Amino acid sequence: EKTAVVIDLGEAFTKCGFAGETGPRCIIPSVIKKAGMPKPIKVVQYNINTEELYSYLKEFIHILYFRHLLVNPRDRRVVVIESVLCPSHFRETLTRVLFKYFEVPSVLLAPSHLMALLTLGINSAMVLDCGYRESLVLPIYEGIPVLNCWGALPLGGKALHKELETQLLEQCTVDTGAAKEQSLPSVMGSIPEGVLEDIKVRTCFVSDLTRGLKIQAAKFNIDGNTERPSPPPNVDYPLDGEKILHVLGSIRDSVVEILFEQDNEEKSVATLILDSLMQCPIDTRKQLAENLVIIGGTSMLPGFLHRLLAEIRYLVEKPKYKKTLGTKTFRIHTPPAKANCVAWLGGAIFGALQDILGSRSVSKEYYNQTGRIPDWCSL
Amino acid sequence: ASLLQSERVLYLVQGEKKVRAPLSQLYFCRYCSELRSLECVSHEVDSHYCPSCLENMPSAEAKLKKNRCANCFDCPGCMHTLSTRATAYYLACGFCRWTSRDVGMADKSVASGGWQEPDHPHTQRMNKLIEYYQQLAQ
Amino acid sequence: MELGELLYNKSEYIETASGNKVSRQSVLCGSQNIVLNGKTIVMNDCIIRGDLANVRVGRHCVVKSRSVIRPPFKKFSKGVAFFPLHIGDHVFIEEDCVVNAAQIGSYVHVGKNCVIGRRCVLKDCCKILDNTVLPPETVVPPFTVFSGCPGLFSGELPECTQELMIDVTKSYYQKFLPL
Amino acid sequence: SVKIAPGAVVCVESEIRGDVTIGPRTVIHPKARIIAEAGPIVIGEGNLIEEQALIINAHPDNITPDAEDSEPKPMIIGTNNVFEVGCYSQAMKMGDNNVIESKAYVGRNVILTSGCIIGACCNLNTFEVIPENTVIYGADCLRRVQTERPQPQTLQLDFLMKILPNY
Ligand SMILES: Nc1ncnc2c1ncn2[C@@H]1O[C@H](COP(=O)(O)OP(=O)(O)O)[C@@H](O)[C@H]1O
Ligand SMILES: [Zn+2]
Ligand SMILES: [Zn+2]
Repeated sequence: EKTAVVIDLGEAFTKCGFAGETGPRCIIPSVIKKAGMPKPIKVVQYNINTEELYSYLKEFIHILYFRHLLVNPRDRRVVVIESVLCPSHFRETLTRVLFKYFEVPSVLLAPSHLMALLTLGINSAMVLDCGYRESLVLPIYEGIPVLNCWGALPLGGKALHKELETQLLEQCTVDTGAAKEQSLPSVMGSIPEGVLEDIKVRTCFVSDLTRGLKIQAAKFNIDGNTERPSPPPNVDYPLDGEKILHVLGSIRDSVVEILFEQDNEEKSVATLILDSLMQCPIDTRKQLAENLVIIGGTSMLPGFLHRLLAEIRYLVEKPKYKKTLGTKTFRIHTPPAKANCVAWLGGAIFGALQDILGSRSVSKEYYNQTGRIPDWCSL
Repeated sequence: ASLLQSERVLYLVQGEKKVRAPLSQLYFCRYCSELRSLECVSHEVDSHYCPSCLENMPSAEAKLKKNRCANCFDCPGCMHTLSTRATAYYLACGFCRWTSRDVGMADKSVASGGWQEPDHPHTQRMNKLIEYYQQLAQ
Repeated sequence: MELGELLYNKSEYIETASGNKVSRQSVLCGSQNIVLNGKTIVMNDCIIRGDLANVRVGRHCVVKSRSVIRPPFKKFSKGVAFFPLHIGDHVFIEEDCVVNAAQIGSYVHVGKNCVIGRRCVLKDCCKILDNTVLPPETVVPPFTVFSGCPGLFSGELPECTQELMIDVTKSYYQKFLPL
Repeated sequence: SVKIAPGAVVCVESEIRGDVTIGPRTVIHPKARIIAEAGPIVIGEGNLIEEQALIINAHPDNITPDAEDSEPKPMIIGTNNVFEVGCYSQAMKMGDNNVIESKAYVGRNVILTSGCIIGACCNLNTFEVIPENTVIYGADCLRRVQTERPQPQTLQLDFLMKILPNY
């Protein structure tokens, strides 16, 4: 047998490499540069025609299997990591591309949350997945994902990128280099997603709960006269060479707060753990609480894990969660690989198990016969 | 190919999937009678090579070395093939003036043999988990 | 334009000798060391300096206007000297292009206003796109396209370059006639 | 109006205009475009110029304000300075030990220091003094990086003394 390849198709970035390795070999933006198109189209797009999606995935998988990885597709197996409740037609297409065009031996559709649990070694743990599109949580108890007690909110990368763009356009101060030393607002109508992502990573950080709670009430201005903490210094960011955008200190520590803002509904990234944990079985409560896992690149943002764990323990004392989750000890697990590449590492650890892989995985001979991929929906 | 606009007049392929492609890109199949596209045809892997120091490596050596050249290096700041400069050797880029001295990597007495990448921090924990799951899978 | 190469009428003033046509406008300071064996074209306002050179060009070589081919200086501890470059067979240097390259391979299409760096080797059957910077001491493999300010692998060329490029350079030469 | 200096291997075939002031050990390559429109072109020793290099002192043509009384704006250039292929330059004051790359458009009022390099095919029209020993790379973005040590180019210049004769 040969070392099975692991792929993990995401909206922002795709993880690729081989099984039984310390981390992924290639990690790249999930896009393709088609002739005529100035900006490259995104390879994973939900709610489009199958033929157009088929062509994009055919183009992308080709780049992964030749330019990034150097190996024959037909020779060795595949371990496709994809999140639970991934759209039906997308997963059906992705398999149909691998089985028909590339003619792979067998694909294994592992849920990202159960794979993240294997990397630690613990059999039972709560898993939060703060991705690009949606920040999803799914309790895993001793190998069994509990779909009953699922939770998701659109407070990921996309929702954060959009919030940054909005704030920058309000307090817009750019030095074009054409008598634009004076503050010039909205010279460009929209900012490209590639720039916004680079600003987010380098400039913006996650504030402490004490400082963050003041920032929330400050921008609200709820019958108070200038009750904001002192912001960090303003950082100057180059746009397309000559144009120098002066990023305000307030924007850096306020953009993140949309994730941890209550917004009346009581629906934050913090609340989603406690909302799910309260809905879980009464016996499983204390085991899941003690074993928390925080995967996804959105949680890589500096000082996110401290704010989350703090915001949890504050929301615990709130009267809604005070009865059930009152006297619970919330402890976070530190996975071996980085927060972005926890999902991938599980699939590699699973891919190294050649004996179990072949049995669980769906063979091409079965797919060609039936034409029915197994899912958590009815058969 | 590009100077003359070959991407204008296109030839059609017969089969399941119909595609409009330039004749320059397409291939004729002699075994039968039907020209087929770069898309339609199946791709294989023959040989691996480094784009800087053109050295044909075997398939077995690539798997051990993780599809990389030992001698050649690419700069991290910008994506370009580095060059060894002496004073006793330091690695420097031509496009950007990023040096190996900047990050604080010590100069090596031997040219190529001395340079190395540090071992992965969670490599020991990795093998222990594989062997546990391997026994459990068995 | 749609596969077919278009007409270009040259003026009376041009040095036509043994097939090799060289525009009188284009200075080539150092005529001794530079050598043009084949039926080469050098368009107006182009430079081929003899700064300790040995500039050998192809059978059907083409260099469009405002474009420079200068040899690079090798920073050697023994002796600092200008390395003699060798332009390959059927080479097409595009308009306003800068070339400080040592050993340019045969059957290559160098793009418009693209700066090739010092001591840069180009292997046969490659293509550099327009508005691109190849840094000093870089190599580009066959059937490749290098682009961007970094100057890195963009993709692969069509399989039939060796056969196709012959038609291009020979057609341009044949189509390029006096008015 | 020419102040030719001995030791400097300025080639006669290169084009020169206006009230020039030539340096001690400068080496000008052929088809190097130097003009002294308003004020003089002051050249430091070892300031070699290679291929196309548009060095003009035409601030009266650029703006034409009819201000600053006389406004000579004398073009001061430093020592050991490499002007590469196709690089446009117009700097009233320019420091020593700086190497602009090929096809580099330098601004109308940009002051260069030591150990500083402009990116190849990169244009900078905006007026802004360059920090001490920092390099710019790429046209799409500037992406400024501070160098460890300044780079000298003396050996190159010294060898041209031997070549230029009989050319
Ligand atoms: N190392 C990092 N540091 C900070 N932010 C990151 C990092 N890596 C990714 N991100 C951000 O977090 C997001 C993570 O998305 P990712 O988990 O890769 O995608 P998906 O959820 O589709 O699998 C990216 O879109 C990016 O904005
Ligand atoms: Zn190599
Ligand atoms: Zn670099």
